[PDB]
Amino acid sequence: MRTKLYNAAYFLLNNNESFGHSFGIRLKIVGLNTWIVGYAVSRYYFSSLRVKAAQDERF
Amino acid sequence: MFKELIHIFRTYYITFRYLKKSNINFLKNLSYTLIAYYLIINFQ
Amino acid sequence: AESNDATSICLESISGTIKGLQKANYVVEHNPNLTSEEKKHLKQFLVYRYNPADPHDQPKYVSYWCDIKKFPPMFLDAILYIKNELDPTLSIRRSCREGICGSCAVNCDGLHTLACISGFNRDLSKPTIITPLGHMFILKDLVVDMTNFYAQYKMIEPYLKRKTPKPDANKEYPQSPEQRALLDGLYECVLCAACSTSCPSYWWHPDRYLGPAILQQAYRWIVDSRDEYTQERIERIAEDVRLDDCQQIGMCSFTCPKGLNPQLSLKNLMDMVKDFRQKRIEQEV
Amino acid sequence: EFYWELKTIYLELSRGVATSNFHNKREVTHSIIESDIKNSIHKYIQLIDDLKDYPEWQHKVREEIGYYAHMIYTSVNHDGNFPEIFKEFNKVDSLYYF
Amino acid sequence: LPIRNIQFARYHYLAAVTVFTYFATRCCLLDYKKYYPLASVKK
Amino acid sequence: LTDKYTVIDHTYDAIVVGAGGAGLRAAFGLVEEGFKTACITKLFPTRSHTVAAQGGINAALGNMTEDDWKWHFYDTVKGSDWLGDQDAIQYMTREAPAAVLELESYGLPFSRTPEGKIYQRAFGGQSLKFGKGGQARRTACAADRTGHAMLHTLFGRSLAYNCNFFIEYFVIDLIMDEEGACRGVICMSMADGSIHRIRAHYTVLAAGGYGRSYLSCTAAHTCTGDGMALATRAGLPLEDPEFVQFHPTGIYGSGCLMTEGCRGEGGILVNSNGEAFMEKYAPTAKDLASRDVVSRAMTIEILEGRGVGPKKDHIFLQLHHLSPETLHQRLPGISETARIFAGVDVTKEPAPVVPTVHYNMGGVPTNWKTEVITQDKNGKDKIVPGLLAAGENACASVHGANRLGANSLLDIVVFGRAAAKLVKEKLKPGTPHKDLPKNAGEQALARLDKYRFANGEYTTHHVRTAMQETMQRHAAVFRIEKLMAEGVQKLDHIYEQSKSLKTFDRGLVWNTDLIETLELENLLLCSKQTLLAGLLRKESRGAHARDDFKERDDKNWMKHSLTWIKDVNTGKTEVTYRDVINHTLDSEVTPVPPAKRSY
Ligand SMILES: CCCCCCCCCCCCCCCCCC(=O)OC[C@H](COP(=O)([O-])OCC(O)COP(=O)([O-])OC[C@@H](COC(=O)CCCCCCCCCCCCCCCCC)OC(=O)CCCCCCCCCCCCCCCCC)OC(=O)CCCCCCCCCCCCCCCCC
Ligand SMILES: CCCCCCCCCCCCCCCCCC(=O)OC[C@H](COP(=O)([O-])OCC(O)COP(=O)([O-])OC[C@@H](COC(=O)CCCCCCCCCCCCCCCCC)OC(=O)CCCCCCCCCCCCCCCCC)OC(=O)CCCCCCCCCCCCCCCCC
Ligand SMILES: CCCCCCCCCCCCCCCCCC(=O)OC[C@H](COP(=O)([O-])OCC(O)COP(=O)([O-])OC[C@@H](COC(=O)CCCCCCCCCCCCCCCCC)OC(=O)CCCCCCCCCCCCCCCCC)OC(=O)CCCCCCCCCCCCCCCCC
Ligand SMILES: CCCCCCCCCCCCCCCCCC(=O)OC[C@H](COP(=O)([O-])OCC[N+](C)(C)C)OC(=O)CCCCCCCCCCCCCCCCC
Ligand SMILES: *Cc1cc2c(cc1C)nc1c(=O)[nH]c(=O)nc-1n2C[C@H](O)[C@H](O)[C@H](O)COP(=O)(O)OP(=O)(O)OC[C@H]1O[C@@H](n2cnc3c(N)ncnc32)[C@H](O)[C@@H]1O
Ligand SMILES: COC1=C(OC)C(=O)C(C/C=C(\C)CC/C=C(\C)CC/C=C(\C)CC/C=C(\C)CC/C=C(\C)CC/C=C(\C)CC/C=C(\C)CCC=C(C)C)=C(C)C1=O
Ligand SMILES: CCCCCCCCCCCCCCCCCC(=O)OC[C@H](COP(=O)(O)OCCN)OC(=O)CCCCCCCCCCCCCCCCC
Ligand SMILES: CCCCCCCCCCCCCCCCCC(=O)OC[C@H](COP(=O)(O)OCCN)OC(=O)CCCCCCCCCCCCCCCCC
Ligand code: SF4
Ligand code: F3S
Ligand code: FES
Ligand SMILES: [Ca+2]
Ligand SMILES: [Ca+2]
Repeated sequence: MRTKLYNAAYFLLNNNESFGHSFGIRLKIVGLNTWIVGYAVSRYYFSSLRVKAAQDERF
Repeated sequence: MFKELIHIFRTYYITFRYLKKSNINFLKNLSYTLIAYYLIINFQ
Repeated sequence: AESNDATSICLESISGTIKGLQKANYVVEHNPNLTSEEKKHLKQFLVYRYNPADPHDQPKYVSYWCDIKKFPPMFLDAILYIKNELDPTLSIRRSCREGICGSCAVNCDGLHTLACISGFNRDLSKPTIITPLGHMFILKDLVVDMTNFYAQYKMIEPYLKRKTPKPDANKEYPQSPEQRALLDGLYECVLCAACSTSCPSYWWHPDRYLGPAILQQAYRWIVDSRDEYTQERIERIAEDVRLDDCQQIGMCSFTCPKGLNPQLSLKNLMDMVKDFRQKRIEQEV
Repeated sequence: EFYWELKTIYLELSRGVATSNFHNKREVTHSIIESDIKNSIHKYIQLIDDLKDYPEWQHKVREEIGYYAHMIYTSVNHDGNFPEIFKEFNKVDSLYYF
Repeated sequence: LPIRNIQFARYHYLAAVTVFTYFATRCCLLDYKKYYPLASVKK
Repeated sequence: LTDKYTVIDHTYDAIVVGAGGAGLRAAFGLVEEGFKTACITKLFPTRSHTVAAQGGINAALGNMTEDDWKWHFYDTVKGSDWLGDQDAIQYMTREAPAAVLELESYGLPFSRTPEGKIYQRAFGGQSLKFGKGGQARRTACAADRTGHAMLHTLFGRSLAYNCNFFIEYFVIDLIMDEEGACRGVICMSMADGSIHRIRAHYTVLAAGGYGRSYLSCTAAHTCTGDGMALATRAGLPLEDPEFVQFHPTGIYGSGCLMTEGCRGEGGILVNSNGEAFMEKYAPTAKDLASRDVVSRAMTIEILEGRGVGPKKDHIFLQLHHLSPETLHQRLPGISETARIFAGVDVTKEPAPVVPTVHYNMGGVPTNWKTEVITQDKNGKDKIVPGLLAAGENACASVHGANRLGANSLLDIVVFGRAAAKLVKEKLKPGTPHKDLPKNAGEQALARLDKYRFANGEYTTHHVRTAMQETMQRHAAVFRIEKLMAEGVQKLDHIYEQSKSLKTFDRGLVWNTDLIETLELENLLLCSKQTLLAGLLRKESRGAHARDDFKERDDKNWMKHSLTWIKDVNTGKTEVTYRDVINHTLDSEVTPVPPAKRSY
C-alpha cells in the first residue's frame, strides 16, 4: 500500500503577521529557558574538566 | 512550569507521544523528589 | 522472500531529501511549444498534480499559460478553464460556485481560501500557484482527504439536546432576538476547513486537538439558548487537549473567507472551561 | 491497552509520513505492519461483537478505539493488499467514520 | 473558594524556584579565572 | 468480461439516493422508524444544493399575520396554474406548520420576532383570505441563508442517529428485475473505483434536478439530474419535463441568485427609463407576483428595447431604498454576493438581474405518498414496487406548472418524512431478501467502462457546451414551434455525437472526468425529453409560455405530459399523458375550480 503524502502548510503559506507575532513570544520564552539550562550545563561541563598536566607526561 | 515543558515536548515531538499520562506523572513525581533532594542537600 | 532494508531505506531517504532540496518546486510545461513572445500575453498558473493511483506518477507543478480575458476573475474559473480547455483530467471539488458549499477550499496562491470567491493577481508577470490544503493527505491533484475533519465534527454531538419537555408541543422553543443575535456570525461556517488547515496546533496534533472550526461549532451549540446540555458540552470539550492545545495564534480568523472569527469563539470557550473547572469546586460544597 | 496498541500502529505510520522524517521515508508499506494492522482490526471487530449486550460500551469502544483504525485507513492508498487488510473494517466501521 | 495562606504559598514557591536556580546555575558564584589576564596586580 | 471491476454486495432495509434536504430527512426518519438504512451521495451532505437556498421555508404559522393553511393551499393551487395534483398540495400545506415547528425543534436558527416567535416575511405569490386578503407574510426565513442553516441542522440530527452514510459514492444505475421492481442500486466509490451493488427493499430516489442543462442557470455544478436520468434509463417515465421555472432575479453574467425575499423586503425592479414596470404586468401584487409572470415581464421589457445596462441586456434590482440596518440584518449574504460577483454595493447601487433557469418542476412521477408510478400498457398508472421518489427529483405534482416560491424546502421536508412514514407503513424491519437478478449490473459496468476508455472525436466539454447553448437558445422563456423543432434537430445531432465522446483520464481514483461524462449523458437524456415535451404542448401555461398559443386550454391540455426514452441507444423519445388529480385527500378543503386569472 503506497502511503499517502501531504505538502506541509508552512512551506506554502505566505508569511503572515499572526504567525510572526505568536511565534515571537514562543521563541522569546524558548530562548529564555534554553539560555538558563545551557548556562547550567556549561558551568557543569567546564567544572568537569581536568587540571592541566605537564609537558610530555604519562599518567 | 513542568506541565508546560511536557506539553511542548508532546506537541512538537512525535516520538514523545508514546508516553502515557501515567508515565508523565511518574516523571513528575521523580522530578519533584529530585528537586526536593537537591534543595535539601545543597544546604548540607 | 525479503530481507532487512534499514540501510538501503536510510540512504535512499537521505539522498532523496538532498536531491529534492536541490530540485524543489519541480515544474513541467504543459505545452512546451510556446514562443516566448506569446507568453507575454498569457498568465502562468502552476498547478499541483499528483496521481497516487498511478504507481509511476510523482508530485509536480504543471505550468499552464492562459488568456485571462476568456473567463471571469476567480481561482475556480481559471481552474475550470484549464480543466475543460487544456487538460480535463484535473481533479477538484466544486458544488456551489458562489462560496456557500465550501467544497473548493484550496491553497490559492499562498493562502487557504475558497477558490470560487477569490480573485487572482491580474499581473501577467508573477506566476500563480494553486495547491491543495497543506496538512491534509492528498488523494488526487487538488482533492484532499477531509474524512478526519468530518469524523472530528461528529464527536461534538452537533444536535440540539434538551432536558426539559416542551410545555405545549404546538409552539416553538422561545428565544428572544438577543438570544438569536448571540448566534449571528457564528452559524455561517460552511465547514470548508480552510481555517483549521492553517492552525499550527492543528498541524502538529490533527487527532488529539479538534480544529478551530469544530470547536467553533461546539461553541455555537453551547451559547445557543434552546439547548440545555451546556455544562455537559463544556466538560466534553475540556478533555486532554481537544481545546487546551489552542495557542491563540489567530490565523483562523485571518483566513476565514466568510469573515467569521473562530479565534474569539475559542477564547470564549477557554474562559468558559476555566470557569467550569473553578466552579465545579466552588459550587458543590 | 488495546487502544494503545492501535495508537502505536498509527504512531509508526505517522512517523513514517512525518515531514521531518528525511532519514526513514518509505514509499510502500512493509508486510509486518500490514499484518499487525490486519490482526489488530480483527481483534477490534471481535471486541465490538463481544459488546453486543452493552450498547453504551460498544459505542464508546467504537468512538474511541476505531478512531485510530480510521486514521490508519486514511494513511494509505487503496491498492495492493488494501481490500483484504480492511475487509472487516469496510463492512460497518468505515461507513461510520465518514 | 478561599485559599488559606495563599500569599505564603506564592512566596514559598518563588523562594524555591530562586534557590534551585541559584544552586543549579550558580549564577551569583561566577568564575573569575578568565579575567585574571585582564587584571592589574599589587605588591 | 467486466468482472475486472471489484464488486462488493451490501444489504439494507432501505436506501436513500441523495443527501440533500430530502435525502437526509428520509434517511434519519427511516432510522427513527427502526429500519437499517443507508444513504448514498456523491457529495458530503452539507455541500448539496439545498445549502444554497436563501429564501425561507414556506409555512402557515400565524406569527406575523393571521394565517390559515387553507389559504396557503389556495395560493399554492393558483400558483401552480391548475396543473398540480390537489391531494399532494393539500397534504403538504396541512403538514407545513408541523414540519417547520419540528425543524425548529431540531435547532434550526430562525430569525426571531421581538416576542420570540419564528419570523416570517412576504414572498412572491402569497395572499390571504383566498387571494383577497392582501400580501401574506408566511415564509419563515432564517436570515438570508435559510438553506444553509436548514441543511446543517438536518445533518446534525442525522449524525444524532446511525445512518451509515456512503459519502462521495456516485450511483450509476438502479438494479431492477423483470417484474419492474427496483431491487437495489449500483454505485461506484469515487475514492478507489470500487463498485457496490447495494441490495434493498425500498430506494428513496431523491437526487435533485437538472438545472445544469442550460447555459445560464443558478443550479450548482452538481445539479445534473442524475435522479431523473436513472429512472429514464430504467424505463420509467418522466413527468412534466417541459416546465422549467426561471427565477426572475439572477446576477447577470454569473448565474448567481438574488433572493426573491429581497423583493419582499421592499426591493424594486427598474428598466432603463427608471421606473417600476411590474405594475403594468402585475397591478395587484406588483413585484411579488408569481416567478413565471415576473420573468415574462422582465423578458418582455428587455425585448421592448428598455435594457437597463450596457448593450441593454438586463434590469436593475434596486435595494438602496431600504435602510442599511435592514440590509445587514435580513440580507447580509446576498449583499456580500452582490459585492463579489457584480462589484456593486447594494446599499447605494442597483444590482443587475435577468431571469435565469432556476427550478425543474419535472421529475419522476409519484402519487402523493412518494411512490413512483408508471403508466401500464393499458394506459392506467401503477405503482413501481420498491421505489419512492422524493424532493425536487420527484414530480409529485405539488408544484404543477409553476412553483409558488419558497415551497421547495417545505416540499423536501414534508415528502421526505412522508416517504419514511410509507416505508414504515408497508415494509417490516425483519423481512429476508431474495437474491438479486442473474444479471445484476452488467449494463451499468458496460456503460461505465465504455465512457471510461472512450476514444471518440468530441470532448465532453464541447458536447456539454453545445447542449447548453441549444437549450438556452431554444428552451428560453418564450418558445415557438419552428425554433423548438430546430432545437430538437440540434439535440438529436448532439446525442449522435455523444456516442463518440473522448475522455482523457483512464484512472479510477477521483476520475472527475468520467463523473462529468456520466452527468453529461444524464443531462442529454433530460434535455431531449424536456424539449420534446415543450414542443408537443400547444398552449401557454405556467412557466411554459408560447408565442403561437398565448391562451391556456383547460379543455385539452390540463394533463401531465409523461416522456419515455426506451432503448437509450436508439435515443428516440415518446410522449403520453396522465390526467390531473382534482380530488382532495379529504372534505376539509374543497378543490379550487379552474379560474381564468393567474394574477
Ligand atoms: C553550525 C556550526 C556551529 C559551530 C560552532 C562551534 C563553536 C565552538 C565553541 C568552542 C568552545 C567555546 C567556549 C567558550 C567559553 C566562554 C567562557 C570562557 O572563556 O570560560 C573560560 C573557561 C572556564 O569556564 P568557566 O569560567 O568555568 O564558565 C564558563 C561559563 O560560560 C560561564 O561563564 P560566564 O559566567 O562568564 O558566562 C557569561 C554569560 C554571558 O551571557 C550573557 O550575558 C548573554 C549575552 C548575549 C549577547 C548576545 C548579543 C548578540 C546580538 C544579536 C543581535 C541581533 C539583531 C537582529 C536584528 C534583526 C532585525 C530587526 O553566560 C554565557 O556566556 C551564556 C552561555 C550559555 C549558552 C546557552 C545556550 C546553549 C545552547 C545553544 C548553543 C549555540 C547553538 C548554535 C546553533 C546554530 C545553528 C545554526 O576555561 C577556559 O579557559 C576555556 C576557554 C574556552 C575554550 C574551551 C575549549 C574546550 C574544548 C572541548 C573539546 C571539543 C571542542 C569542539 C569544537 C568544535 C568546533 C566546531
Ligand atoms: C558532550 C557531552 C555529551 C553530549 C551527548 C549527550 C547525549 C545524551 C543522550 C541522548 C539520547 C537521545 C535519544 C533519546 C531521546 C528521544 C529520541 C527519540 O525520539 O527517539 C526516536 C527518534 C527517531 O524517530 P524516527 O521515527 O526515526 O524519526 C522520524 C520521526 O518523524 C521523528 O519524529 P520526532 O519529532 O520524534 O523526531 C525528532 C528527533 C530528532 O530526530 C530526527 O528526526 C532527526 C535527527 C537528526 C537531525 C540532524 C539535522 C537535520 C538538519 C537541520 C539543520 C542543521 C543545520 C546545521 C548547520 C548550520 C550551519 C549554519 O528529536 C530527538 O531526537 C529528541 C531528542 C533530541 C535531543 C537529544 C539528543 C542530542 C544528541 C546530540 C549529539 C548528536 C550526535 C553528534 C552530532 C554532531 C556530530 C558532528 O530519535 C532517534 O532515534 C534519534 C535520536 C537523536 C540522534 C542524534 C541526531 C542529531 C541530534 C542533534 C541535536 C543537537 C541539539 C543542540 C544541542 C546539542 C548539545 C549536545
Ligand atoms: C518506595 C516508595 C515510593 C518511591 C517513589 C520514588 C520517589 C520517592 C518518593 C518518596 C516519598 C517522599 C518524596 C518527597 C516529598 C515530595 C513532595 C512533593 O512532590 O510535593 C509536591 C507538591 C507541589 O505542590 P504545589 O501545588 O506545586 O505547591 C508547592 C508550593 O511550594 C507550595 O508550598 P507551601 O506554601 O505549601 O509550603 C510547603 C511547606 C512545607 O514545609 C513544612 O511544613 C514542612 C517542614 C519541614 C518538615 C521536615 C520533616 C522531616 C522529618 C524527617 C525524619 C527522619 C526521616 C528518616 C527516614 C529514614 C528511613 C526510614 O513549607 C513551609 O512550611 C515553609 C516554611 C518556611 C520557613 C521560613 C523560616 C522563617 C524564619 C524567620 C522567622 C521570622 C523572623 C522575623 C524577624 C524580623 C526581624 C525584623 O508539594 C506540596 O504541595 C507540599 C509542600 C512541599 C513539600 C516538600 C517535601 C520534600 C521532602 C523531601 C524528603 C527527601 C528525603 C530523602 C531521604 C533519603 C534517606 C536515604
Ligand atoms: C552537537 C550536535 C549539534 C547539532 C545541531 C543541529 C541543529 C538542529 C536544528 C533543528 C531545528 C528544527 C528542525 C528539525 C527538528 C524538527 C522537530 C519537529 O518537531 O518538527 C516536526 C515538524 C515536521 O513534521 P510535520 O510537519 O509532519 O508535523 C507532524 C504532523 N503529523 C503528526 C500529522 C505527522 O517540523 C519540521 O520538522 C519542520 C522542518 C523544517 C526544516 C527547515 C530547514 C531549514 C534549512 C535552512 C538552511 C540554511 C542554510 C544557509 C546557508 C548559507 C550559506 C551562505
Ligand atoms: C439553486 C437554488 C435553489 C433554491 C434557492 C437558491 C438557489 C441558488 N433558493 C430557494 C429558496 O429560497 N426557497 C426554496 O424553497 N427553494 C429554493 N431553491 C430550490 C430548492 O432549494 C431545491 O430545489 C431543493 O432544496 C433541492 O433538494 P434536493 O435534495 O432534491 O436537491 P439537492 O439538495 O441538490 O440534493 C441532491 C443530492 O443528491 C446527491 N446526488 C446527485 N446526483 C447523485 C448521483 N448520481 N448519485 C448519488 N448522489 C447524487 C447530491 O450530492 C446531493 O447530496
Ligand atoms: C506560538 O504558537 C505557534 C506554534 O506552536 C504551536 C507553531 O508551531 C508555529 C509554527 C512553527 C514552526 C514552523 C516550527 C518549525 C520551524 C522551525 C523550528 C524553524 C526555526 C528554527 C529555529 C528558531 C532554530 C535555529 C535558530 C537558531 C539556533 C538561532 C541562532 C542565532 C544566532 C547564532 C544569533 C545570530 C546573530 C548574531 C551573532 C548577532 C551578530 C551581530 C552583532 C554581534 C553586532 C555587533 C556587536 C558588537 C559589540 C560590535 C507558530 C507560527 C506559532 O505561532
Ligand atoms: C537541545 C537538545 C540536546 C541537549 C543535550 C544536553 C546534554 C547535557 C549533557 C550533560 C553532561 C555533560 C558531560 C560533559 C562531559 C564532557 C567531556 C569532554 O568531552 O570534555 C572535553 C575532553 C577534554 O577535556 P580535558 O581532558 O579536561 O582537557 C582540557 C583541560 N583544560 O575531551 C576529550 O577528552 C575528548 C574525548 C572524549 C569525547 C569523545 C566524544 C565522542 C563522540 C562520538 C559521537 C558519535 C556519533 C557521531 C554522529 C555523526 C556521524 C556522521
Ligand atoms: C526531547 C527532550 C525531552 C526532555 C524532557 C525532560 C523533562 C524534565 C521534567 C522534570 C524537570 C522539570 C524542572 C522544572 C523547573 C524547576 C522548578 C522548581 O524548582 O520547582 C519544582 C516544583 C514547583 O514547580 P512546578 O511544579 O513546575 O510549578 C508549580 C506552580 N504552582 O517544586 C516542587 O514541587 C518541589 C518540592 C518543594 C517545593 C518548594 C517548597 C516550599 C519552599 C520552602 C520549603 C521550606 C522547608 C523547611 C525550611 C527550610 C528553610 C529554613
Ligand atoms: S471556520 Fe471559517 S474558514 Fe473554517 S469553515 Fe467556517 S467559515 Fe470557513
Ligand atoms: S489559528 Fe490556530 S491554534 Fe488557536 S485561535 Fe486560531 S486556532
Ligand atoms: S465552489 Fe461553491 S463554495 Fe466553493
Ligand atoms: Ca446552552
Ligand atoms: Ca420537481
